[PDB]
Amino acid sequence: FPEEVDVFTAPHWRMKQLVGLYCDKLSKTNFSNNNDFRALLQSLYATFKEFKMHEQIENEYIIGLLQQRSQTIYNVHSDNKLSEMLSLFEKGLKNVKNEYEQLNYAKQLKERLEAFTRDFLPHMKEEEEVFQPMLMEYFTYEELKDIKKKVIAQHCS
Ligand SMILES: [Fe+3]
Ligand SMILES: [Fe+3]
Repeated sequence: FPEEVDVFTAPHWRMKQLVGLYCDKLSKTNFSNNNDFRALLQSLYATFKEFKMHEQIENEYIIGLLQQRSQTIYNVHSDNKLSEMLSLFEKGLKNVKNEYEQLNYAKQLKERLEAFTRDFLPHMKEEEEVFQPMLMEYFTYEELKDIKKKVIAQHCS
């Protein structure tokens, strides 16, 4: 699809970049070290807040408009359980007070992150492969242009 009407690719390039960055940070992190431990969680909190902002932009600028056009039932824009990821990081930041707890938390963190990435990648792909075509259907080219302009502006603060 022409870039000027593609509402998912550019934002997703950033989202995928972020995924790579936290996977690298995660694998390099020494969960036995308190400072290393809190820095990763801080980074993760920021990263997933950006994810949360990304999903919100889509809900407010794309999904809502699209749904008020067709009304003829769903795909829904899935949650990805971002609030639950953010809640996890918070517990690690407020509740973990020693190395035993850091290492027990780590196993759960890795589990949950892997599962998240496992839900996030198909999620983005579905937007690109299913929602985008739908947009071309229910909106004119210029209407879609206008939507993308707002979407990209929101991602560029
Ligand atoms: Fe999304
Ligand atoms: Fe997306």
